[PDB]
Amino acid sequence: DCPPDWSSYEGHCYRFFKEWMHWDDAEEFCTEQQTGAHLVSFQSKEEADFVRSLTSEMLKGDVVWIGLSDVWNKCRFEWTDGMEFDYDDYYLIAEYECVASKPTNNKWWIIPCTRFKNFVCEFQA
Amino acid sequence: DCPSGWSSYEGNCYKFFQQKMNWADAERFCSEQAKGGHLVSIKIYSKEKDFVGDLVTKNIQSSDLYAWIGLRVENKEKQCSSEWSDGSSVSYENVVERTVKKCFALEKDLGFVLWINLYCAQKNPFVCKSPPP
Amino acid sequence: FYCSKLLDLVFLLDGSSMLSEAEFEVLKAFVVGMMERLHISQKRIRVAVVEYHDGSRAYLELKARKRPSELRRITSQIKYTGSQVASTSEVLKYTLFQIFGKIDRPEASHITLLLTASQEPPRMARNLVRYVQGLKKKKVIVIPVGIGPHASLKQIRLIEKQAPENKAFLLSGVDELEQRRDEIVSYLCDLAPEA
Repeated sequence: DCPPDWSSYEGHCYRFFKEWMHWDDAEEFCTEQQTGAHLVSFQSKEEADFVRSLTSEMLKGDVVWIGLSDVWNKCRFEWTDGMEFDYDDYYLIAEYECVASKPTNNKWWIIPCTRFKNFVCEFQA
Repeated sequence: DCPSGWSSYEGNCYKFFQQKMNWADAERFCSEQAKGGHLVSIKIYSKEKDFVGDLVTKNIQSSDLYAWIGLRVENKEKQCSSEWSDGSSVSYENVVERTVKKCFALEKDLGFVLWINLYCAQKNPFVCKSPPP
Repeated sequence: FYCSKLLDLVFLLDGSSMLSEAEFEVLKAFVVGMMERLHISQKRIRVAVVEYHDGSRAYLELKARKRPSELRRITSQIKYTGSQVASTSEVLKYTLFQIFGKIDRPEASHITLLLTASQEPPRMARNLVRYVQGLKKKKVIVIPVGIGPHASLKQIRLIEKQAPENKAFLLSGVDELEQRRDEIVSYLCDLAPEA
């Protein structure tokens, strides 16, 4: 059973934090609440909609941090001229952006991870 | 030698174009300006960067922030994180297609030598590259 | 060994908690030992000493009148704060925009010896390149010195790649520093003018 201030759903526990930190602080903050916790992850749309009801006391047009980070440096690149290159030489080539959700329309925003957002944590045991 | 306009570096011809276009459009335009030409390609930390860096700094003018280069995210999904922070696989997604940044451009600061991925649909000037004709 | 050139030498000490208070003193010690091999003078070698965390604590500025023994004294007493974090990109922006905000000694070299014993988050290391490149455009050489394991090997590599002068030195820990002096010192001296 989910701790106080946590709403259950298909086995897990969630919680909307009105804290204002960056993706990293966000992710780490979650892990330091209940073992196994992380930023929220949306498997199906139903899950999303369920996390949406928890994020209602928030403004219209804002976004909450979700469990996805550094989405550009995980990519595989290539040049038009087909030039060769060793990925080790491309350590921080792209921006360090993470994903934020807009509960209203559940649209994911890929923004810089240095931005302060409200967030949602999750865990099941 | 290099065709009038195109500058030469280590046996190749580079050229700056003010004409702001999107990523693919600037690429096509390069593979139509010479045989075997595309958006410039940079050896991450080679003196070639300084060349193209200065290459643009001199030619580009006023206040343009970016200049496209021939490097993009090959991935076709809208983002490249295949797992959530909890280890769970990334299947379901909703990425807002306009925040999708797969196209690399040089940045003005430090004299166009700092890379950055931008929205490919953006209209920016550029640099073309191609071997000797 | 003894170095007497036209140098602007900046010691940047990784004052994080990734170093035990006792280990910090070994760091400080190394900094003081290289100073006895330096001809510290306003016309020869000028040194600044900063302890950085998420911010910068500067215990020594290039322009100073205190005697070099007085200067070596101030660095050996550099208080320990074992900060939670110790951002390398950030203390490089300090150096870029403060120490060398202006270059009053155009005839002299400018070296920042960054002694780092930790690793900063990519959210921040995403600035490492532009600050190292900015210090380059100001004729400021950066020599990263990796003290131990917890030193981001990839982040140290980032600082190097920025220029041929930017050599690095990988060390197992602070003790090894004690024996790396001669090398570092001498390497670092061969890039500065004279007379």
